[PDB]
Amino acid sequence: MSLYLFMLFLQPLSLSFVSRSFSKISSLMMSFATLWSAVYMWFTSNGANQTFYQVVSWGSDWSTFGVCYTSLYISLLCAFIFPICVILVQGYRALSILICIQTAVSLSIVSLHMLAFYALFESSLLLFFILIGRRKYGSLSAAYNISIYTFISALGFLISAFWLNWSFGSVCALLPNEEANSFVAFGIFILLWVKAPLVPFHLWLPEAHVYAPTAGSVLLAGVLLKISIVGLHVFFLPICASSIVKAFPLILSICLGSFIFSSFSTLKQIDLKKIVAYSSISHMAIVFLSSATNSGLGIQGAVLYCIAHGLISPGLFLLVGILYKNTNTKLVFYLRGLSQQAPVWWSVWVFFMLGNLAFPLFPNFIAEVVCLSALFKNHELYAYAFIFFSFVGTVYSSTVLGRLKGGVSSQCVDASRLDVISWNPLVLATVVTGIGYM
Amino acid sequence: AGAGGPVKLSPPVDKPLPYNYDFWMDNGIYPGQPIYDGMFGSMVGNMSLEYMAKGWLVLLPILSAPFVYEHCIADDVTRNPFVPRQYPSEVREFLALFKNGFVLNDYSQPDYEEMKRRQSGLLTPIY
Amino acid sequence: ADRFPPPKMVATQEEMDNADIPYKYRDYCAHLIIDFKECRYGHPLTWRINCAHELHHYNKCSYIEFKRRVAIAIEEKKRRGLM
Amino acid sequence: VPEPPYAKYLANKSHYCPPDFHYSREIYAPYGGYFNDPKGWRTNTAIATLVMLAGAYAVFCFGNAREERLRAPKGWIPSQLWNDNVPTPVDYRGKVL
Amino acid sequence: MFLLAVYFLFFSAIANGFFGRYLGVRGSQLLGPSALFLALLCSGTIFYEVCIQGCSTNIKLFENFVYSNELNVSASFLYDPLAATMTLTVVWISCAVHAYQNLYMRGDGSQTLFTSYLSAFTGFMLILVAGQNLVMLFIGWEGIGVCSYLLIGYYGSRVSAVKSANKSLIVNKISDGFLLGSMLYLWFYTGSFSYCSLATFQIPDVVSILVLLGAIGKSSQLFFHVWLADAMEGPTPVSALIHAATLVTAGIYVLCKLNLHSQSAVGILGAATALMGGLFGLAANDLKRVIAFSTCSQLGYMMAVLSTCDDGADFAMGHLVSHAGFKATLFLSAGLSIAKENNNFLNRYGSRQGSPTLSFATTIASLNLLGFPELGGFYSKESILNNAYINQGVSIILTLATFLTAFYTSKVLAQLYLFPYGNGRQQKSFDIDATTLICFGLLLSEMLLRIFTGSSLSQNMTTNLPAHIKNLPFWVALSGALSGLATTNLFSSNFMRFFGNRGGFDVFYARKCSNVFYHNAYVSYTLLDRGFLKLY
Amino acid sequence: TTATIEERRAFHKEVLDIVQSKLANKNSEWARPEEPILHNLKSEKEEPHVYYHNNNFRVTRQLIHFEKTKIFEDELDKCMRTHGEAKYRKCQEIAKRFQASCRVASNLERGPNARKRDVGFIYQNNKLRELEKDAKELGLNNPFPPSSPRTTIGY
Ligand SMILES: CCCCCCCCCCCCCCCCCC(=O)OC[C@H](COP(=O)([O-])OCC(O)COP(=O)([O-])OC[C@@H](COC(=O)CCCCCCCCCCCCCCCCC)OC(=O)CCCCCCCCCCCCCCCCC)OC(=O)CCCCCCCCCCCCCCCCC
Ligand SMILES: CCCCCCCCCCCCCCCCCC(=O)O[C@@H](COC(=O)CCCCCCCCCCCCCCC)COP(=O)(O)OCC[N+](C)(C)C
Ligand SMILES: CCCCCCCCCCCCCCCCCC(=O)O[C@@H](COC(=O)CCCCCCCCCCCCCCC)COP(=O)(O)OCC[N+](C)(C)C
Ligand SMILES: CCCCCCCCCCCCCCCCCCCC(=O)O[C@H](COC(=O)CCCCCCCCCCCCCC)COP(=O)(O)OCCN
Ligand SMILES: CCCCCCCCCCCCCCCCCCCC(=O)O[C@H](COC(=O)CCCCCCCCCCCCCC)COP(=O)(O)OCCN
Ligand SMILES: CCCCCCCCCCCCCCCCCCCC(=O)O[C@H](COC(=O)CCCCCCCCCCCCCC)COP(=O)(O)OCCN
Repeated sequence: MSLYLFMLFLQPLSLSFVSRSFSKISSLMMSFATLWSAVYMWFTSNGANQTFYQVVSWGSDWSTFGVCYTSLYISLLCAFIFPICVILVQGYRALSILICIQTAVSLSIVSLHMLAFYALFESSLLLFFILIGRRKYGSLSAAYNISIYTFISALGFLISAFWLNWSFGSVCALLPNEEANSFVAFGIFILLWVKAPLVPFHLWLPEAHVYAPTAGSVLLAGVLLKISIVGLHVFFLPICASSIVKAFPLILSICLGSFIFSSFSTLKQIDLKKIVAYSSISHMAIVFLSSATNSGLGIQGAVLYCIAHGLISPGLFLLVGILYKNTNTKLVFYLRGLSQQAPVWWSVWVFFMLGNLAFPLFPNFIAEVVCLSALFKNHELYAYAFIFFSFVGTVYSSTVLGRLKGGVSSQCVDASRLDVISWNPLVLATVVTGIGYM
Repeated sequence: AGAGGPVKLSPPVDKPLPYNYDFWMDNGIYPGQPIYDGMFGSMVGNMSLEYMAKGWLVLLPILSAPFVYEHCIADDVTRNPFVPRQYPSEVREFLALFKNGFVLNDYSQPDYEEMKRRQSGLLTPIY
Repeated sequence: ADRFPPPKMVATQEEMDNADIPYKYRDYCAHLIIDFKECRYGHPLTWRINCAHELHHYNKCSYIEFKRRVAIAIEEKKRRGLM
Repeated sequence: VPEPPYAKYLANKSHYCPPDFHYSREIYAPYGGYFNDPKGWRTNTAIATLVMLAGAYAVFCFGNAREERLRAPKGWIPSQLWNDNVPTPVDYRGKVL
Repeated sequence: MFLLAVYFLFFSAIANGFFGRYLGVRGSQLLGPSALFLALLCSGTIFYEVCIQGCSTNIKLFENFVYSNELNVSASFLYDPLAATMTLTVVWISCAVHAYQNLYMRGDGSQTLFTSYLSAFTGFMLILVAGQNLVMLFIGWEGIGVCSYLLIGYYGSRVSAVKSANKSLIVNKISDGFLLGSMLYLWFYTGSFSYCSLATFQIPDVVSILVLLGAIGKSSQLFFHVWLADAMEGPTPVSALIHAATLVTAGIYVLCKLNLHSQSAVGILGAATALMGGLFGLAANDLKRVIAFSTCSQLGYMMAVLSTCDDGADFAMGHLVSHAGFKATLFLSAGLSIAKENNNFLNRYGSRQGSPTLSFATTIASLNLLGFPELGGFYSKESILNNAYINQGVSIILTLATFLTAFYTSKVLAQLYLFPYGNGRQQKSFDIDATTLICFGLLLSEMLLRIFTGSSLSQNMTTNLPAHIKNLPFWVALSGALSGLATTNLFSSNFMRFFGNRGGFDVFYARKCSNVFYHNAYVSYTLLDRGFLKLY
Repeated sequence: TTATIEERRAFHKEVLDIVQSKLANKNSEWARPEEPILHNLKSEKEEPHVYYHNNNFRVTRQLIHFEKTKIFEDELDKCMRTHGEAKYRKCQEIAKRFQASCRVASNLERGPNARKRDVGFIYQNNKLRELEKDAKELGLNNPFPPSSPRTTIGY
């Protein structure tokens, strides 16, 4: 734990002292060192400590950090996926912004103080405004959307944290507190409602992903959406369980509506990135509902599905980025003959799309099975609703694949050595998780 | 020759596109097709949905006539000239348990009423 | 049903289990189905020619049971007054 | 059009390729090209067959260790020659063999 | 020994589809058939050990495949009599199809990838059949679904093939969704996914409906048969595998493995699918389409027989195994005819000098379909028709389907051979190698062995029926065959047109269901997220 | 049942003593307790030490239950595979025990919103028995099936 936190603080620090020409090499080595430190944290985490594997405090309640099941999986996912983002990004400015965003996100996951959690997650607010609104390839609209949505949700969460700190006297997760207040529950909930895109607060995500760089999109879908599940498991369910049980019919309505409307909206998309973004929104609904059931099957299923998404969505966003670099287009209508012209890109694309559809040899299948079982534990109709509407994902994915698969094309647009190197870890991880090493 | 056959290339778009042009599938070969055949444009055989419905209206009664008699008009006693297969008591009691079994229609049995109520079981789990 | 009483069951539970006879086939003809089954499996491809005595005997017993079932049906129908 | 310099490195059209059919020879696919027939195929196939037999041996070992027969076969089964966990056959009547 | 077959097929898939650059076209023409021959030897051993000698075996590969809280499933294979019989049939047909593909696919650029997909397809079918738990069956069900998507759409530059693959994928998604719901119901109230503990004497109707809805997808029954006819876009070897064994049979296999079906529904749905499929096949003018509609009709017969009696499951599986051989033969022969004539239309076929083996194999497969006495198809079909007499409704419809089946089958045989030559005066030829002759030898061997060995234990057991009622299927078949040879008109042009349009199920889906789907998508996106909730 | 503040503070002091006794000797199995800390608190959250210890005990118990269920399933599968066609009569007991284990594991910590897992349809069968008894005694006509002897392989 201490090694992981130290490496996390060293990665932004290293950039200040690098030669400005060695920046990319140093950043890659630091990312790998952070991954190795995360593996060490996993090694030093004994299952015998059932509640929290490790807790460290550095002199205050704010500096209380600790790892649990959700935290451990998300932290390992962030450390696994960061090297890919690093190699995909060029320039000191871009590296600095990305490394600061990563440090803030990775510190947020392990934080056990609500106020510290807020301080670390929302520090990366201007950096995303600047990243999504970059000079030539960025959109100011998307930056404004994401920034305003984040500020409003996090401010509500902050108000709830202030009330809990005033009333109980502490806001640390390790101190058992329960609250029946509905205003405070709503304040904590609104952050989760926005961060994990749920209809009608999902509009910020697609704009940000489309106008973000591939490293940014990969980080966003891979781990930024997951930060909601850490807040739910660590900062919402322990204190506001009563309000989740009181509002379960409403929670279920909003989650199922998000899943349905997002699936239908994905059908009208002509941009590959927008298709992947709306697929993520649809997938987040099952995770949110499963965790809200407050059952063992649901919490485990939600975390597992989150890992599966955090392994499948970065792959699709990476392949889309590679294709866009080769062709300078994201319109499905312009891209044809990709099967014949890019047999190697096509194979990986088909594999990842099969993963997104929750086929058996993919992590998504196991995760979905567990989440559906949790819903069936609640009610049979709850499970049936989700299972039936899954066909809509098939229709859009099939239509996209069919449009891309065949036609006439005069351009050989296949992946280079660098592109295969970038996806190989993701492919291997997907396969390993698919075979049951979740 | 299966491979290398000539094909006609679809002309490049030269006019403003309709908003719902995503309903058309064009790979670059000349004969493009709707996303679902028959949704619009030429219909196979020049047969509308109304024609198909009128056909099904003519056909449905003739097809349903055999099934309606036995299922509704006929009764267990009159459906067949024999009783269901007779089994020893130990075998019969176990076989009667199966809701989808064939021994539940034995009117001769003194447990007919219970077996008939078992066959018409619960629509959904009570718990 | 009472007028036409069931025949005696030659096959015991132990024999039917030992011959792996499903429950559905335990219908007063199980001994003959055991004979036929053992012969059919003993001759995998030549059973149609070789194993004909056992099939004949089973079919005869089945015929007698079918006649009993029809008799029971007629008796029940007469009791209810339909015929 | 004057073929590019790299075209010397690329392979020719195979015997099975129809003469009219034109394909780009630069494209790489893991499953192979349009008509394949590479030189050295006979050796590659022999290596493949050897890897197949070795994997079959490993699979056979694994299966034999994990094949659990809990009910006696009606008659002699081929598995007895190679696997020692087969219960002694009992016939339909019940007699042990 | 039991694992070996699956290993051989998956190896042949990985080798041809990942190492085809090294192996070559010839290397796939060796490794494919060699692996399939080895798998046939293993499947034969399995069949002898399990079916003939009653020795079921369970092989647990690993435990805790899914281990979340109470929910626990393991990757285990139980070879029961149903599994052994299906394994044998599947591997025999796949070995024949692999031998067939050596010459048929020589004119196709990716012969290595085709062989790889065929072997992976066979492997997933063996996983589905041999699974010991519902999760393993789902793994096989999805694997065959994906392999069908990758094989029907093999010709990507044809919009019809890609649409046919999308259609298959969507229909199979709806079906596997109903299956997943049923498996969740069964796990929740029985505690396990294993078929041994899955047994429930009384099941709520919901589970029965969900199981049936799941099964009707792969086994194309009414309302879910749209994809089968379209699946003709794919190459002929794919059609033989899907129709004869891999896809259509899975639904029946699921229904027979877990007897949760309801008698009232299965009988009506089956008899309806039999009649409709026969009527659709009457109108059809493509050789490959007629054999698909024939497959639909036969599936209707198998589904219908489950309702009639307790032995219906045995009768259905017996028909399934008998049907796979002759139907595979019909598809392979149709493909060879198409290849030799460069034509897909029945009008342009005619008498022409050919190979004796192919013409005989076509005649014998057609006779098995027709119901010619003392043939494997005859015994498996009479077992169904004779036992269906008790259900008056099912019997009448099934006899009418027998008539229509005979009529189209006889018409097709007359058109392909007896009729004078109908194609143009142009040079066309397809020379058959010894590999094709071996493939037809294998199919004929299966057909012959089926007569000697039989399909069900209760096949020749007496059905206590009057002689006139027992021999009626034969008279109806003969009458249909005679009417088909005369090429007489049976229906008015209005009905012939209706049957050519396949009942207009797809026209209904396009005009109403697809329009509603895209209007829901328009309201969800254009009107709302990008309309009401989008800033100027 | 009322808890006075004096009693609450007394229990708090006792809990602190229990913590001090646990702290005196190192234990690698501290978070896998074999016995719960008994209490009469209205809310377990009041005493944090009791809450965490009891939660760890509950997790330990649930893990044990899950493994027991897996063992029961293994004996049921072996029994089913050994008997053959006599499985229905001979494996009724093992199946009954396995289903009981499944219910105990699932029901103990189902959650606030989860329904009881009716493995074996015992609750449905009981409800149908009560409905039948009431209809028969009151002279009503029952629109539901009568209770079944066996509804599953075991229960
Ligand atoms: C003892 C033994 C020695 C061992 C060493 C140990 C010592 C420990 C620490 C010592 C390390 C040196 C500290 C660095 C100081 C200068 C850093 C800097 O200027 O940044 C850019 C600078 C790059 O310089 P440059 O490329 O040459 O061009 C800059 C030009 O001057 C102007 O260029 P421009 O005009 O084009 O501007 C473009 C701008 C685009 O415009 C923007 O985006 C503006 C956005 C506003 C701020 C960003 C808001 C979000 C920032 C979040 C904080 C990041 C960490 C996240 C972790 C969460 C923490 C809660 O983009 C950027 O500038 C970079 C984007 C990301 C960097 C933002 C992070 C810097 C925050 C504040 C810097 C400190 C200044 C203090 C001033 C002191 C006296 C003046 O340095 C970097 O390499 C990246 C930043 C490194 C961050 C570490 C600094 C700590 C801040 C974290 C706060 C935690 C509290 C502090 C405690 C720290 C430990 C005790
Ligand atoms: C660009 C790629 C080119 C190279 C291609 C690579 C080819 C890959 C070959 C495919 C692998 C197929 C093997 C599947 C089995 C997975 C192996 C495995 O997981 O090892 C098991 C051991 O089990 C085995 O070895 C299985 C035997 C493999 C071979 C046996 C027959 C081969 C036929 C394939 C059919 C497998 C069906 C399984 C479906 C789930 C680990 O044992 P445990 O200690 O119990 O692990 C815990 C379980 N869990 C993973 C869930 C955490
Ligand atoms: C279960 C135990 C063992 C598991 C083995 C599974 C069998 C082999 C699995 C190999 C990897 C699985 C997925 C491979 C990547 C997916 C892409 C693919 O399969 O095909 C690629 C390309 O194929 C490859 O290069 C790799 C394939 C090698 C082996 C594939 C065997 C079939 C795949 C099995 C299905 C996966 C199961 C997933 C769900 C159960 C695209 O092909 P097409 O879209 O048809 O276009 C090709 C061009 N043409 C138009 C001419 C057809
Ligand atoms: C007691 C009080 C009684 C109630 C009184 C309420 C009175 C008003 C309350 C509204 C407070 C919401 C604050 C957001 C205002 C909407 C955004 C401003 C619109 C806008 O044009 O912003 C542009 C881009 O913003 C964007 O692109 C953002 C798009 C819209 C943001 C969506 C808002 C976040 C989600 C809303 C609610 C979520 C949960 C609520 C609990 C930038 O404009 P410019 O820089 O060019 O300036 C040039 C001047 N025109
Ligand atoms: C119309 C559908 C509702 C949309 C929400 C759908 C799903 C949201 C569920 C979130 C789960 C936990 C949140 C707890 C309650 C929030 C909404 C529950 C529904 C609700 O409004 O109930 C009200 C009580 O809640 C309250 O009194 C508080 C309402 C929320 C306050 C709104 C903004 C608060 C922001 C405060 C920021 C932080 C403050 C911290 C000090 C009135 O119901 P009732 O019981 O009176 O029944 C009388 C009817 N006959
Ligand atoms: C053996 C088992 C049964 C298998 C299939 C049985 C199907 C029987 C259902 C058809 C019989 C009743 C039809 C309703 C009566 C309508 C009579 C005339 C129809 C009519 O005037 O309008 C049509 C409405 O479509 C319609 O008629 C659609 C109504 C159909 C109800 C949904 C049932 C599923 C149908 C699936 C196959 C049926 C294919 C043909 C219906 C065409 O409307 P339009 O497009 O011209 O309007 C213009 C666009 N503004």
